[PDB]
Amino acid sequence: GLFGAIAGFIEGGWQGMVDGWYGYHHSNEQGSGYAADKESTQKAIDGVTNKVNSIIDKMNTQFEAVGREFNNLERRIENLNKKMEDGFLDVWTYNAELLVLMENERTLDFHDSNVKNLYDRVRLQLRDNAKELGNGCFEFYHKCDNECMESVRNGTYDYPQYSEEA
Amino acid sequence: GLFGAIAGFIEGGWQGMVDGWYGYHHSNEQGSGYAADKESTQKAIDGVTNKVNSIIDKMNTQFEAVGREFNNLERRIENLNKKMEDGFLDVWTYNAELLVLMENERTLDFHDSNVKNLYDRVRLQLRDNAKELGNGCFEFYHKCDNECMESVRNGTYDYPQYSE
Amino acid sequence: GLFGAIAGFIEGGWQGMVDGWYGYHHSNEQGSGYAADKESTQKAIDGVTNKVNSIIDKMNTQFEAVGREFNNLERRIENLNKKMEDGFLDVWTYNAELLVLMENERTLDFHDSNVKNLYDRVRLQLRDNAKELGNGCFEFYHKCDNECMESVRNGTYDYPQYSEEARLKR
Amino acid sequence: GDQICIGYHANNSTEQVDTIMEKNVTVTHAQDILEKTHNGKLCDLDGVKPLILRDCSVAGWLLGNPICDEFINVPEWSYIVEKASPANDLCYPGDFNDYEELKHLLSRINHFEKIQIIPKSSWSNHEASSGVSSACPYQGRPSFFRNVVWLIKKNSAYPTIKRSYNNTSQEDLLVLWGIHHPNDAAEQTKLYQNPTTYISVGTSTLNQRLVPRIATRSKVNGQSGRMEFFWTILKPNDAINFESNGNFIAPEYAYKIVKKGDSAIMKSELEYGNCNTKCQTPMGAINSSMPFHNIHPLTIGECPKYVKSSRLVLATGLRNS
Amino acid sequence: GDQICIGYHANNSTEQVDTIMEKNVTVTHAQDILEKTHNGKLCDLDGVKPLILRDCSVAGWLLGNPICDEFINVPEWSYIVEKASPANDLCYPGDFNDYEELKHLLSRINHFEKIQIIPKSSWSNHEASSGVSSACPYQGRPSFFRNVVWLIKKNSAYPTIKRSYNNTSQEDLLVLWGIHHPNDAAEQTKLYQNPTTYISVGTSTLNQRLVPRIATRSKVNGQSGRMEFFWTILKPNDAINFESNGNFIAPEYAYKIVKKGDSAIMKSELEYGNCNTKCQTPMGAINSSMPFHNIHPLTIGECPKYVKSSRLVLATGLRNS
Amino acid sequence: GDQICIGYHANNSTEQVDTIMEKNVTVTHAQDILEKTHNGKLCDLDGVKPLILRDCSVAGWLLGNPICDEFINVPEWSYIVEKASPANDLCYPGDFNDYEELKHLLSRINHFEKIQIIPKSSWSNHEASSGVSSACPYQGRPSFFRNVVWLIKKNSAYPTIKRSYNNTSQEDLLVLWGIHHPNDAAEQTKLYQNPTTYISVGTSTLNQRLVPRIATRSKVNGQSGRMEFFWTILKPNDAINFESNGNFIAPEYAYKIVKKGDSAIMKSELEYGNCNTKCQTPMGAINSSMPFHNIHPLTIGECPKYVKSSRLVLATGLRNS
Ligand SMILES: *[C@@H]1O[C@H](CO)[C@@H](O[C@@H]2O[C@H](CO)[C@@H](O)[C@H](O)[C@H]2NC(C)=O)[C@H](O)[C@H]1NC(C)=O
Ligand SMILES: *[C@@H]1O[C@H](CO)[C@@H](O[C@@H]2O[C@H](CO)[C@@H](O)[C@H](O)[C@H]2NC(C)=O)[C@H](O)[C@H]1NC(C)=O
Ligand SMILES: *[C@@H]1O[C@H](CO)[C@@H](O[C@@H]2O[C@H](CO)[C@@H](O)[C@H](O)[C@H]2NC(C)=O)[C@H](O)[C@H]1NC(C)=O
Ligand SMILES: *[C@@H]1O[C@H](CO)[C@@H](O)[C@H](O)[C@H]1NC(C)=O
Ligand SMILES: *[C@@H]1O[C@H](CO)[C@@H](O)[C@H](O)[C@H]1NC(C)=O
Ligand SMILES: *[C@@H]1O[C@H](CO)[C@@H](O)[C@H](O)[C@H]1NC(C)=O
Repeated sequence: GLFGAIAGFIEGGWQGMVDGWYGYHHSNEQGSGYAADKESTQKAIDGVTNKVNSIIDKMNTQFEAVGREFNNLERRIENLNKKMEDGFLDVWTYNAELLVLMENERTLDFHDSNVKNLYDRVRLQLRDNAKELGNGCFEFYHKCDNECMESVRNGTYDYPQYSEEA
Repeated sequence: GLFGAIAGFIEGGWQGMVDGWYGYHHSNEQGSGYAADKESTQKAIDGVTNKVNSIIDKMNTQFEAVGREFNNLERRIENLNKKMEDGFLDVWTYNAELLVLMENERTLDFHDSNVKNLYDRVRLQLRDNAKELGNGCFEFYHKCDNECMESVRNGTYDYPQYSE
Repeated sequence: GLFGAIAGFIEGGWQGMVDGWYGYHHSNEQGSGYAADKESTQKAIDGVTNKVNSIIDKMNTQFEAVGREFNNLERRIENLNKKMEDGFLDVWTYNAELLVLMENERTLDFHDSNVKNLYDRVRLQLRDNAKELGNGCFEFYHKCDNECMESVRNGTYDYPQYSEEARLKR
Repeated sequence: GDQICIGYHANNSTEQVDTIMEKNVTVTHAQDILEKTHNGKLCDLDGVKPLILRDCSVAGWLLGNPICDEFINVPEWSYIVEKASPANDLCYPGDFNDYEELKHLLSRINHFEKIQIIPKSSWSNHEASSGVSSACPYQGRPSFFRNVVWLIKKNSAYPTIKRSYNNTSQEDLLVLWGIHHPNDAAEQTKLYQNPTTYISVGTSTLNQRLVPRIATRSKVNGQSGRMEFFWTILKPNDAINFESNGNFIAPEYAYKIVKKGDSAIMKSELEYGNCNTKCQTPMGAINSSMPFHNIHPLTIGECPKYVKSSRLVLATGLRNS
Repeated sequence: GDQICIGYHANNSTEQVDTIMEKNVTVTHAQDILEKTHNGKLCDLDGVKPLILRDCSVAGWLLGNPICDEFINVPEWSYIVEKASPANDLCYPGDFNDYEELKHLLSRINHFEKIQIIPKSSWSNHEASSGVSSACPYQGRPSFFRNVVWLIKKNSAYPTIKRSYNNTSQEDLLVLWGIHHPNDAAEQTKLYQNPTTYISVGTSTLNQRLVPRIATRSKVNGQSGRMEFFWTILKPNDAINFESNGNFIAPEYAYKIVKKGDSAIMKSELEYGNCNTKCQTPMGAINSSMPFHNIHPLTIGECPKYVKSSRLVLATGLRNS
Repeated sequence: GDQICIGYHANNSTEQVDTIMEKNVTVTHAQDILEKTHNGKLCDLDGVKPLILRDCSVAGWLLGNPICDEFINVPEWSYIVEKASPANDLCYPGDFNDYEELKHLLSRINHFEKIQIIPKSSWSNHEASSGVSSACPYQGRPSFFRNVVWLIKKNSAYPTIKRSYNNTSQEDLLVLWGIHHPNDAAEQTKLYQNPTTYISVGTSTLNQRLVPRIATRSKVNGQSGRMEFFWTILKPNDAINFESNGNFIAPEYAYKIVKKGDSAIMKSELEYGNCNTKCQTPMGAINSSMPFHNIHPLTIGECPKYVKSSRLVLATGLRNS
């Protein structure tokens, strides 16, 4: 997209993660499955929610048309009233549509960025103790089981705990 | 630059490349030359063309001024009328100018981005099979030919066949 | 952050760097200290300054209310006048508020990008003469005295001077 | 043997959104923000029913056009509904002075109480029940606007009229009266006796003197004469004084302004739908959670904000593979 | 060792754009979207010639100011052009009632067919050919507006006029007439005989009685008197009725509105340029594929959107080195 | 091992800004751009003092209501301050024709010079010193508007008046006059003798004939009579001609327009505060370099731009810790 992560180096989405928005798939000794990161999926829900609520609140003061009537010798003023009400309606319609166009693009590039930073926060939480497959995947130069996963999926994974495996 | 690619770690643009906006330069056994990434030099023109068309289309609903006449005992409304028109012209003059200013920024940051991601879709492939020279180039831990290139350009470069 | 650097892989900021927006904390044989990055801080100060002036210049063409008066037989146009002035006022208040909202977000991401870019210019200069700790720090393989440190800050770190020495620590 | 992946949600979603650079982008989650439907009927607005004028115009209602009687007694309303071109306006042709200012006033009024400021039975020296016309039938019989009275001479005399009414109430009073412009000087003599007539009307602010214009005009509803109507707001403790020697269409009923507030005069063809709503448009009522709608700009109530779009969809989720 | 690099395009381009943070950013490719030029002439619009009034005003054309004879009969037009301050307005000074509203109607009219509703030859008991003035010269001799007739007493008698015209056609008919306000009572009797006079005009909707105002005023084009002109739109199947015993400036010609449509009254000093265009401004026509322009905000035709900018450039390519 | 770290600034700042996705982001450096304070006074504008009307209206001032003689002689001003509801308007009740149009003209006027065009002394065949009323007290005694003259019959006669005044100056002249509408035919005779009266006023462009209307009205300031005032701009070298045979309120003084420029009629309840400013609002003056303010929308001078916001803060620094 803009951050190279969604539909980029990571080629596709996991039709099998009902868990959440961004996640992990682990394939190891004691079984293989999916797990969504609850940390940065919630953080992304808060951001999208406020963005929705702030867009609505911004259109709170938008123009409200009011009916006015004129006789047939007040044609100039009848015409001025019409052009100006339609004027404000076009202005606020442009504002709603454009703001939606712009924030949609940003909302996408946002998700794109969240996936990327998650990859990057794990990638340097591994250094050389693992190998970058390049398609969004890491292979371990060592042994790793479930209790080894809660460790990476939470933020702290010991670097000199497997540094010697080579 | 926002993504640090153009005017960044790649210090400048090649006058030499004319196939497209982004691309490659290789110096293998057989001479050297410039190659343009067609598949994403196109997605660029698709994006920019869409943006140019979307800007114009958002504008087609603009206010149109219409002349009105008033006599000299209708000064208040003549004035109201003039202010109303000037008023909408300034609102739309603003909208047009600011949209151009914001999108120009985004457009620049979009190229910047496509260049970084091309350097990444590449580096994600080769890895240890090449060296990160630094200036935006790659020194090979092996040798390449004019048919190894189509595979790095293609994005179907077989990594394990070249470990040695 | 949008670029992962501020509040991200660089966990927090430094209260010790009074010198600028972005910079360096070195540590070596002579000892340790802070120092700003004069060029990135400058480039950014200018972009922020310009943004502020552009936003303001963009508003000087905005709507100015004028007082108008109507008698009791002119309620309809008295009401049209009021709704028209309120309407322009709301349109420009919306513009000012939204433009500031949108640009505050960009400015914040602008700093984020600047920090990431700073870190990466260093990363690319050092290459493998140094270890990437993961928190915005590099552990050198060679010896880096105060002269060698001003060099990576000035963006003139000479890799070939330390190639040989660094190769051996590996 | 041991590996872990980082990836993103994907699913079976059809919902598309647009951006500046790409239209029709499939996304995993979206949020429609545009209400595009209504219930096609005219409704109570929060419990209070609209005054639906049907085929009467506002003037037909206020003056009492004898086809418009259905509105002799009206309860407090939430908005007024008038057709774009009502068939019953002025049975007897003429004009209504400053009509559109009056309509504008009405838009901020929710209730009137009729007061009988000058009873028809009160006219000793003028004929008060012979001013009727086939232009204004009531139940097969020639009749006239019911809230005002078309005085005619009595025993070949039309003595000068002097009448006052003081608004001793604490509310404003809407007062209507009229002048008749005859077709020729014979009809003038026939009706009012006096050849040269006037109507004067005074309030603390009003200073009016009207003179009939006698001319030959096109027949409208069979009539070559014209009736011209005037009005004023009579403030608390002010009085209104009429004086005339002919051509006077006198008030019988005035309207006390008993309740003001948010209201409207809605232009709509629709009829009463027997339902409730918190938001009404001339094309039907709206019931939605949505922040925007594209039904009609001219609404009343707590409504979503009107926009001219046909589609408004916000991206919430991410790009769907 | 071997090598592959990734870089970006560069060129000799000078083209500059702006962003919020940076002005004058040289890019490789850029799309200018603002039309800044015109042709400086007044052209046809889609092959239809505009009515160009030259030095006449709309009133001088419609009333038939004798100096304005170029416009006695006029072909279908696409727009009307009038100077900021036309030399020929009313030769005989006075006023034109509801002029600006009439000009407003014109903005939606593309053609008139003139029709002779009361031929000058049919006034048998009034002088119809002696109402002329030095204020309105034709070929250096006293003359008058051509579409309208200044009637005068005949044998020291001005019998009461009664005329009516019925618009039998299926189009609206614009009718014009006037009243003469003399400068003193002597002039009043010299021209009309009767000291106290009026003009009554009725249409199904018009109910008018005008009285002359005899007063002393500054000379304008030599005259202390004044003419005041009036108009109405006579709908299909309505009649108009005139009655008067003096001061009547009668219609002879009226205008049937035979072609409605989009039109405009442009104020411009320019003359016909013998060319064609899709887009006309008061400063000159525009040939352009650009979406914006900054020539003038009052255009007519298929035009780009007006914007006040002096420069509007879109970035397409990338930042140049 | 030798280390170098990349990082960013942090500090003690508590300043917050908003974004679309997040509110109250604590920021390293912000910039308020919204002025929210004023000095609560009315000041000189660029050194020039305002004309402060105090308890008088513009009408009370130009006509010369005896309770407002403070403004008999006024110097050049920068703007005019009027109260929303001046206690002193028209001492003798009635109306001021096209009053708002005149007020509009004043906002482009900085100085008048009052000049005497028809001396009160020069009325030899009419009583010029008896048109007084207890509605217009001066020093507790019956008086009248100072700038016009209520002429009355003399020796049981009101000869027809014919005065004329020619503007020989280089400046436009504002001329004012009025008519008296009495409350019955008896008063008409006591005051003016002639039962049927008029006032004709002519300028090269004005063609006016006023007739007094008799009606029964409520007492305002103890008066059932009403005065109605009229005005016009007399061009250089044009003449105004008056003719009347009763009910005429003649000009005595008129106002020469000596300085045109930017000006305004500002509605404020404040009084003068002996200070200077380059930006004045109805609620107080502003001294600010801010690009925006939210004090009031109706300002005069060189002001920040008005917005409705309570808070406007631009982020300059970065997210704090
Ligand atoms: C309307 O009728 C009322 C009731 O008599 C009049 O009100 C009195 O007016 C006198 C002075 O005119 C005041 O001092 C009293 O206080 C009023 N009485 C009340 C109860 O308010 C009023 O004047 C009449 N209106 C007219 C125009 O004659
Ligand atoms: C103008 O003349 C037309 C045509 O004679 C009149 O319309 C006829 O009017 C009668 C009733 O008055 C209708 O029943 C006919 O159908 C009409 N004929 C046509 C052909 O439409 C019209 O009324 C006249 N207008 C005036 C003011 O007298
Ligand atoms: C008002 O007075 C001026 C000045 O006396 C009159 O103008 C002179 O007018 C005559 C023509 O009538 C010329 O010969 C002079 O050159 C004029 N001089 C100026 C100063 O313009 C003017 O005519 C008078 N206005 C009226 C309506 O009588
Ligand atoms: C967008 O999709 C809609 C229907 O889903 C269609 O009307 C339109 O043609 C599409 N636009 C493009 C760019 O294909
Ligand atoms: C931008 O360049 C133009 C001329 O190419 C010049 O008018 C203007 O001063 C420049 N802007 C700045 C910021 O120097
Ligand atoms: C922003 O801070 C203000 C001041 O304390 C507080 O009242 C408001 O609720 C805050 N907004 C949010 C979303 O926390």
